Amino acid sequence: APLQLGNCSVAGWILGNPECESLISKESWSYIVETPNPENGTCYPGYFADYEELREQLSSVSSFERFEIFPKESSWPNHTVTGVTASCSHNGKSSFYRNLLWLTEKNGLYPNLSNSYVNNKEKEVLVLWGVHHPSNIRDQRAIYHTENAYVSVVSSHYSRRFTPEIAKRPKVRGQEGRINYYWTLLEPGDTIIFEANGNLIAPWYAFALSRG
Amino acid sequence: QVQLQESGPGLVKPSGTLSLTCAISGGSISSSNWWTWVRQPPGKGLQWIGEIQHGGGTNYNPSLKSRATIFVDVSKNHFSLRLSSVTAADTAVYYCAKVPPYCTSASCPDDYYYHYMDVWGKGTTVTVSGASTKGPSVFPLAPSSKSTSGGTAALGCLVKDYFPEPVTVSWNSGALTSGVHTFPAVLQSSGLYSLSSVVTVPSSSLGTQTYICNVNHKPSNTKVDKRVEPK
Amino acid sequence: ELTQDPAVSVALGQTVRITCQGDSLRGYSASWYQLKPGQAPVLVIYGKNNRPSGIPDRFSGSTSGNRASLIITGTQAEDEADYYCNSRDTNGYRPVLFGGGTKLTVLGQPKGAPSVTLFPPSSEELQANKATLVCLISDFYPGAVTVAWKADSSPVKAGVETTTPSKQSNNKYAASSYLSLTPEQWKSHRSYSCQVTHEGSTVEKTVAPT
Ligand SMILES: *[C@@H]1O[C@H](CO)[C@@H](O)[C@H](O)[C@H]1NC(C)=O
Repeated sequence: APLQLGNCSVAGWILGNPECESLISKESWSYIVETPNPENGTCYPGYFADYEELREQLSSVSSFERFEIFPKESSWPNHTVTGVTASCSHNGKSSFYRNLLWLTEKNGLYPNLSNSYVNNKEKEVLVLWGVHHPSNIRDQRAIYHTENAYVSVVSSHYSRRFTPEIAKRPKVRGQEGRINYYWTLLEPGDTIIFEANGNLIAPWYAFALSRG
Repeated sequence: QVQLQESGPGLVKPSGTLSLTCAISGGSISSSNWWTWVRQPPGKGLQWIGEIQHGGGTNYNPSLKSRATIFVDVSKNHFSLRLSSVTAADTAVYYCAKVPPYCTSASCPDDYYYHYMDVWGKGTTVTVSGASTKGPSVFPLAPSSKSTSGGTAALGCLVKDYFPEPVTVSWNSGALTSGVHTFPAVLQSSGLYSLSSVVTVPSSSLGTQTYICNVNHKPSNTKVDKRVEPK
Repeated sequence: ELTQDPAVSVALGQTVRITCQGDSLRGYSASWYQLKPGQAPVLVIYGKNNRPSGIPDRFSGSTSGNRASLIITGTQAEDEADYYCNSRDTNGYRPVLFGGGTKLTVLGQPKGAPSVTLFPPSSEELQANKATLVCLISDFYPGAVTVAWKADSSPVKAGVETTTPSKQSNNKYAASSYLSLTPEQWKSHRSYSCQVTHEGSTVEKTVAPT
């Protein structure tokens, strides 16, 4: 039996686009029924890294399961986790991806953050995150205290450091900022660690699955 | 849980320089916040003075600007305001306050497009005058056998001839709060202020319970604890 | 510029709207602050009808074009205060702007006759060769009252100072009057009197140097 994604791409479904009313997922499927969409499924404009690879690796799964990798109200205590934007509306109210969190300053401060997850699900864990890019420098200072920020995601098989790019842009969906989306597969027992002093679109919910 | 506290002289000579400082607790001055000064002249509304962001520069009310300078000091974790060439028009209650960061482009979550002043200090009073400071004289307003309301009796404190404003009065070191009213001050033709503070107490307690009013005149570094006993 | 009107009345328990007009209201929208005498301003409404913690739900806010409105349903006596709209300009150096302020009065409140206590000059003040008669007026509503002093039975206007009525913590009003005398005048008369007229009727208290 297929995974019925209805009106939604796999991008918007896997990231948790608010407008995807599409049914919460099954435990397995042999293929995916989806609507390709011009604007991907990214309610906030940006670039989805390795989208083609993720699409074919999600074509057939065995033990799919969505779970809360970093609880919203405990993982980021002295950051702000309640950011919403008009470009990701839900029933006419501003919202955000249901699988990610837009971390910004709290009380004018964005302290160095660090968090780690150990894959005890006895299967591969699909972690997704984003990197945000303001359009001017003073706005990078507003929401993140730091001007030259960094994001570092490392596991035993994955390691990359991200730096924001501040540039004037055209408005896509009324927005001049950008969020680039990234993902990796965590093998059982492996640890993934997130480090940043700004611009991280932190993972909130992740997925455990078995391809095939 | 950021909290602010103004401090500075309550009296400035005409054409002198006003100098105030706002102490910050539960937060850091090295932030993206807009540390803000606001004042209220007597009988007038709120007036924006200026703002500063650490690493982001300053922004002033054009009506001032020439005489107003706002700066920070990360070491002592406070920001300050200096207003030169003061006149009677600069007499006001000055407030420090915190304005959270805001965004200028379509790159941030929605809350960074709202302006509001999140935290406020309690305000400090600055009067511009050439007259000299004067501490107050405190006299009892003792209750008498005619001055009673049955089970209730009114007693008070007369705070006389002080300058400048303000004066605050508590009773029994703050242990007595219910039924307390401190009146606004009168300005006499001598230029000196006077006010009263009254508290209603059980008249059956007049011979037993001790009653002391605590007068505070920070604009002369004076505290007076005045015992009030029956006539 | 940012304009609001300086006074508005509402009957106790009814609904009041306090509107503020200005082109800066488009953009960073409006903030509202409750200002009470001797207290720091309190932010009550900001954003799209956002309320800080500790503010009753009776408060609400909405913005039209260049008009923003603070709404108080079931207005209580505690809500009497000055209310200022506040915004940040988007053009130029983006200054912060304040409205002129609106004074909110609450009506249909219970009427109360003034409680008057007249204190003679204290023995300590007389020994300092001064003499102040202190007349404290309290617990009256509405907050309008006229004071008059008498030496014996003749009116006295020299050396009189009276404050403007001010709210107590129980939402009733209080006021004070002072008559300054020399100790020689104080003892030279048989009595002095504080006359307090409130809503047509008068309470008089009398002290005697004997
Ligand atoms: C964040 O760090 C500061 C600094 O120690 C601390 O005071 C604050 O309590 C932390 N946040 C939370 C939610 O505890």
